[PDB]
Amino acid sequence: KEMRILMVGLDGAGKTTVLYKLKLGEVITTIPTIGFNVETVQYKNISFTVWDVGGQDRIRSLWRHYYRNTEGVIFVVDSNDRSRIGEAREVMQRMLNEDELRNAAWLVFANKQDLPEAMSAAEITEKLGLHSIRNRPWFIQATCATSGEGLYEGLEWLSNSLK
Amino acid sequence: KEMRILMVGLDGAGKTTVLYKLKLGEVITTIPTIGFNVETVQYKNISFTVWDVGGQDRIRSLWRHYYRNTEGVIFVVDSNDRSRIGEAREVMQRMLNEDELRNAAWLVFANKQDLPEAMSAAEITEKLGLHSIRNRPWFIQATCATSGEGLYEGLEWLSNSLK
Amino acid sequence: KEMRILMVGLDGAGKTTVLYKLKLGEVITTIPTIGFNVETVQYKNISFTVWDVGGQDRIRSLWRHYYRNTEGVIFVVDSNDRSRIGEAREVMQRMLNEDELRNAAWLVFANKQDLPEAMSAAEITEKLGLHSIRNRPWFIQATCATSGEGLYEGLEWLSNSLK
Amino acid sequence: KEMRILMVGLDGAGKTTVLYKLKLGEVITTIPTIGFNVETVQYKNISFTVWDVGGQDRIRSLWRHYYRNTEGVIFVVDSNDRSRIGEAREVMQRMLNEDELRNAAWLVFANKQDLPEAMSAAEITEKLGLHSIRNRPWFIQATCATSGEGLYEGLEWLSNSLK
Amino acid sequence: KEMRILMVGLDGAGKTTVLYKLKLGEVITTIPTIGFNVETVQYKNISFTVWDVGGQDRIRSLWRHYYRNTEGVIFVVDSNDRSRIGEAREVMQRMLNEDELRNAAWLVFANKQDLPEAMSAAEITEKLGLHSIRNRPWFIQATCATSGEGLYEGLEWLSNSLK
Amino acid sequence: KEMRILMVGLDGAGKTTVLYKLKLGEVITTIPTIGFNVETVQYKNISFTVWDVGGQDRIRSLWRHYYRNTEGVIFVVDSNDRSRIGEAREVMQRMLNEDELRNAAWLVFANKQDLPEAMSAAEITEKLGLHSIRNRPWFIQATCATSGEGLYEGLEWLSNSLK
Amino acid sequence: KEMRILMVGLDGAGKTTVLYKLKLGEVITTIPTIGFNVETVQYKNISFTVWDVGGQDRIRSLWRHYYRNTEGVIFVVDSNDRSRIGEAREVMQRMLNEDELRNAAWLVFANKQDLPEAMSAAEITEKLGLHSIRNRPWFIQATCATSGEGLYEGLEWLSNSLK
Ligand SMILES: Nc1nc2c(ncn2[C@@H]2O[C@H](COP(=O)(O)OP(=O)(O)OP(O)(O)=S)[C@@H](O)[C@H]2O)c(=O)[nH]1
Ligand SMILES: Nc1nc2c(ncn2[C@@H]2O[C@H](COP(=O)(O)OP(=O)(O)OP(O)(O)=S)[C@@H](O)[C@H]2O)c(=O)[nH]1
Ligand SMILES: Nc1nc2c(ncn2[C@@H]2O[C@H](COP(=O)(O)OP(=O)(O)OP(O)(O)=S)[C@@H](O)[C@H]2O)c(=O)[nH]1
Ligand SMILES: Nc1nc2c(ncn2[C@@H]2O[C@H](COP(=O)(O)OP(=O)(O)OP(O)(O)=S)[C@@H](O)[C@H]2O)c(=O)[nH]1
Ligand SMILES: Nc1nc2c(ncn2[C@@H]2O[C@H](COP(=O)(O)OP(=O)(O)OP(O)(O)=S)[C@@H](O)[C@H]2O)c(=O)[nH]1
Ligand SMILES: Nc1nc2c(ncn2[C@@H]2O[C@H](COP(=O)(O)OP(=O)(O)OP(O)(O)=S)[C@@H](O)[C@H]2O)c(=O)[nH]1
Ligand SMILES: Nc1nc2c(ncn2[C@@H]2O[C@H](COP(=O)(O)OP(=O)(O)OP(O)(O)=S)[C@@H](O)[C@H]2O)c(=O)[nH]1
Ligand SMILES: [Mg+2]
Ligand SMILES: [Mg+2]
Ligand SMILES: [Mg+2]
Ligand SMILES: [Mg+2]
Ligand SMILES: [Mg+2]
Ligand SMILES: [Mg+2]
Ligand SMILES: [Mg+2]
Repeated sequence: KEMRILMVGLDGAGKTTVLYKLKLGEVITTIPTIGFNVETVQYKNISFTVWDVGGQDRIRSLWRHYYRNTEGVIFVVDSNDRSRIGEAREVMQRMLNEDELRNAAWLVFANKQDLPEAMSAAEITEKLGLHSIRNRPWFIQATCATSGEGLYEGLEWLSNSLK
Repeated sequence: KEMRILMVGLDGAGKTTVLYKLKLGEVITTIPTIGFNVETVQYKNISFTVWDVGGQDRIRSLWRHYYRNTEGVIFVVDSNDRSRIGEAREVMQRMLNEDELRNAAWLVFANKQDLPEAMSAAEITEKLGLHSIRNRPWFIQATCATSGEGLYEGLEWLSNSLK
Repeated sequence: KEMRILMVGLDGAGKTTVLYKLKLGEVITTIPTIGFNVETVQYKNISFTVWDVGGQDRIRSLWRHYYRNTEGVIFVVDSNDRSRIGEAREVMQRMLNEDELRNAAWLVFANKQDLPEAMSAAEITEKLGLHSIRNRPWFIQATCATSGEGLYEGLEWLSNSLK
Repeated sequence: KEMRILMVGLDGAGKTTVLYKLKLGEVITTIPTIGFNVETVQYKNISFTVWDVGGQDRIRSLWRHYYRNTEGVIFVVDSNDRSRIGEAREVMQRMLNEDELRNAAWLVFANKQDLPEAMSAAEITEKLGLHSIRNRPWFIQATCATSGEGLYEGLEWLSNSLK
Repeated sequence: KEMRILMVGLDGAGKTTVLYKLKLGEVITTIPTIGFNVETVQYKNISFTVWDVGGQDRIRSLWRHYYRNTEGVIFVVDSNDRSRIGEAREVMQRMLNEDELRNAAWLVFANKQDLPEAMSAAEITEKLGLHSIRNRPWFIQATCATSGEGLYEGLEWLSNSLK
Repeated sequence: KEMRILMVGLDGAGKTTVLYKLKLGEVITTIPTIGFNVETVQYKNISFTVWDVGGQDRIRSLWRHYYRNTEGVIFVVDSNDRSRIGEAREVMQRMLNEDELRNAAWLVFANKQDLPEAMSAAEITEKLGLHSIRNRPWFIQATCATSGEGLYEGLEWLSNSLK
Repeated sequence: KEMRILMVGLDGAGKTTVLYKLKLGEVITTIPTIGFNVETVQYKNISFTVWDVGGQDRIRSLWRHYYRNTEGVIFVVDSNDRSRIGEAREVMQRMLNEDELRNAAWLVFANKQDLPEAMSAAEITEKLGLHSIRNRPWFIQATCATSGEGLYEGLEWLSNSLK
């Protein structure tokens, strides 16, 4: 009936694009997210309330204001960006150790799969150290926010962890 | 209705893998256990509370904090490691002489039986000097935490020593 | 109205098979009994609560936990196994000297009579030294748990020692 | 209701094996007894408290600490060891002259009768000079601690000298 | 639930950087620590209260004000600085002899491992004389405060010595 | 319930190593013992309080401060050091004639048996003139403090002389 | 718990430097000691109260005011000063004959060992006639107050003569 979500990731990942592809159905032009966007999207008789936030180094320290009462998390990672996959691992291993996100479900959108140099979801699952997760449910999906592929299959998995 | 367990052993044995094969049912990737893990698993209307600890030489001296109120012990030994079977014997003969574990039940998981060079449970029973045990109930089971074999047959024996 | 029973014996005897031939009516496939099974069976307006236990050498030392409040005992002996009839005699003469089983009724299921090499109930009565019993009522019945023969004639005798 | 016993003898006799055949029912592996073992065993509504001690030449001088308040003594002699039957005679004639064991009952376990070269209980009764005993009740029984033969027939005789 | 920590070391080690890498997650620019910094960081449902202090020769004499009620100590040593490893040994052997830190747990951050000329944790364990510690638990971890490596594995070990 | 011990010997013997192998279970690096170390170790429901002291010629004259109220003595002798076995004999024959140690139990740890040139416990028993002891109980055990062999068999013998 | 000490010696030896290396941990600049300095230093749960005095020829006659109630003495000798080793011998042989220092423990700090021309502790032990001491415990340690070497090993020996 209701669910709260927090979309996060590094800069350039695709968070805003994913959100406004789910909410509107169209690919909008984007500006860097200094503040935050919040939007409700309905699916399977469930109303997800997604909070997209900034990924710039200066806003990554303000994500803590949103950890509270968060039932799911969506970590978006740019697959073409193979040089920052270590920074994302640091961020995610730091945010998995926070106690406010202790029960949160973990979903990972490996975005930008339409690009030729994109890296597979298994290569990302290995590079991010996702099998090391033990206190938490987790899942990884390959997406293309510009085409909508894999986006409605993530909200479908998040439904498993309802209530 | 309840029971407390302490899983111990040398490094590389299989303690964490056993615990999260009982708790989750899947084989997780692992990191060395510097601290401790604690997990409750239900079976036969009994809720075992297992404490997995480190086996590095530096943490083997911190096991004493957990001996108290411990009703069962699970000593995991790597069978393929035939060069450290003497060190495990030292550790176990030292920990059998402690007075806090005076009534504790003893179970021995001879793990890594899937490997070709693995050593039989009787060869381990002879090398560990288990028949020398007289103040304590004891039992040895051959396992394969990656496949789950022999794991639910140890919790089954630990039930004999309930209450 | 009620009665408590303890089924015991060596390994391979037929305890589990007897129990789940009385309770279900079918011959189940079996695994070695590491722990214990407990089942209530009704007959002649009496509800027998049978506790089947392991016979492996390592579990024969845990039978003492069950001697208390036990009103009848059922010693199952494999008749085809003519090489272990001395070990069973040792076990039974040891367990007849325990003071918790001081008033318990003794029944002996000489099982596996369907086999050609099976030994008669009188040969077993002589080999087990059953006439030497003087502080206790006793009885010996020839059975075939696979066919149910002689099983309902043992519960019938146990009724004699009700209340 | 209660009784105190002191099991003694030379090294290699079978004291520890006898004790943990009476207490557990199984034949344990053994280490030389440097200190002492103490165990309570129930039989015929009597709780014997047996103290098994070392037989090495260096511990034979520490037996005096246990003579006090001792109501029965069990001298175990290896029958196969026909070369040390004189040393045992010396030890026993010395310990029969002590005034703390003035009323103690004497029992003699001629152990290791399963061996082919074993010597009869009458040959031992002659070699040990047991008929020379006049201030004391005495008895000699032929045993086999590995099989339990003759062990429960000694505790049965010790009951004669209760209270 | 709570724990008090004292981070100390020589000048240039990395104490402030470690503290504000644990607390904020970012590498801050630094000024010499004339006074003291104090910050609470949460991890594993535990709230560590860390006190970072100066290492200049003039402030090393004011550390005594903080020894009291200190449950853990974190000695940070610059590995690249191979010319001052003797001065750190002097400081640490002096501060191990103080009676206010009598029960304190010892952790050693061998920092600046990202530098090519860095010295291994075992070379430091030998140069600092850490095996000579006998009245105290101790542990040594290799770190890189600029990248966060090895920092959350020290707070994990400090949890072993809780309460 | 309690017992007081004094570990003594020449320099290089293994006293400190033995003590902190019993207390911690690990082989620590060592410095010459100028003062004294004191540690309590529990075993068999007994709490031995061991006082390890220096063996340098200058501290051998300060052992007298500890003779009082000493219930056991542990003389450690280096077996590889076959050139100082006469000096140890002098020291031990001098300290056996003191009246404060009149009732003390004597134990001798012939240490460093892992070395190839080590001398047997009987050769040491002959060289030290241990059979000449008549006013005192005594015992000699062969050890290897680095491996723990023979160490828990000495505390086991010291229990014989309790209270 | 408490102990009183008197540090003495010739001029230029290192008394003040030793005292304020023990008390503060730093090497202070110094002025000739016309009067006296007094400082308490804690170590091994003992609070030594050290009195450093002048060594000028005019103050060497005022040391008598401090001999009373003195439990230990620390004679500091400059090793580089090989021309005044006879004057120190005179002073020490005079102060050993005083009856107020009749039970005092003797410690000798052979300081300034960092200098190349320094003389060994055995050469000093021979030149000072220390083996001639018979009514007193004594000890000699080689130091370097500028580096702290050998200073905490003297207070460690002084603990032997506590109470
Ligand atoms: N070619 C391609 N571009 C994508 C894809 N997904 C997202 N993008 C594009 O990549 C750019 C970055 O996406 P954007 O949503 O603006 O970043 P962000 O996640 O919000 O992070 P920021 O707000 O801090 S800059 C955008 O131009 C967006 O259109 C994809 O699947 N393929
Ligand atoms: N091939 C094989 N590997 C096994 C088996 N059981 C456990 N392991 C593997 O052996 C490795 C060590 O197991 P692990 O559980 O991490 O050690 P530990 O007992 O926790 O000890 P540590 O935490 O101090 S490193 C792991 O890679 C694990 O997957 C087995 O039965 N077969
Ligand atoms: N041919 C034949 N097999 C029998 C008979 N009674 C029991 N068994 C068989 O003998 C085997 C052993 O019986 P089982 O009940 O499993 O042993 P147990 O008494 O439980 O002892 P355990 O659990 O310690 S292995 C089984 O395969 C069982 O089916 C019989 O009358 N005839
Ligand atoms: N073959 C055979 N061995 C026996 C018998 N009784 C005891 N033993 C064996 O003889 C050996 C010595 O028995 P043990 O109990 O250990 O000596 P002890 O009486 O305790 O004396 P010790 O402790 O000073 S070494 C053991 O290996 C034991 O198993 C027997 O009846 N037959
Ligand atoms: N290259 C590199 N620099 C590091 C590392 N860890 C810390 N530092 C850097 O070394 C410098 C000293 O660290 P800093 O934290 O300021 O010293 P301090 O421990 O606080 O001691 P002080 O305050 O008395 S000056 C800083 O410029 C810091 O950024 C590292 O792992 N690699
Ligand atoms: N190879 C070997 N070394 C041993 C053994 N037992 C003790 N040692 C080693 O011999 C050395 C001396 O032992 P140590 O305990 O320091 O002397 P001590 O008895 O305390 O006497 P001291 O303090 O006056 S120097 C140490 O390096 C120790 O590790 C052994 O069994 N084998
Ligand atoms: N190079 C070197 N100098 C030392 C050492 N120990 C002490 N000193 C130095 O020698 C000088 C004399 O030491 P000091 O403590 O002032 O003399 P004193 O013992 O107090 O005697 P006084 O007060 O009557 S002048 C000082 O400059 C001191 O720093 C050492 O180990 N090496
Ligand atoms: Mg955005
Ligand atoms: Mg682990
Ligand atoms: Mg069964
Ligand atoms: Mg024995
Ligand atoms: Mg700083
Ligand atoms: Mg020592
Ligand atoms: Mg001065």
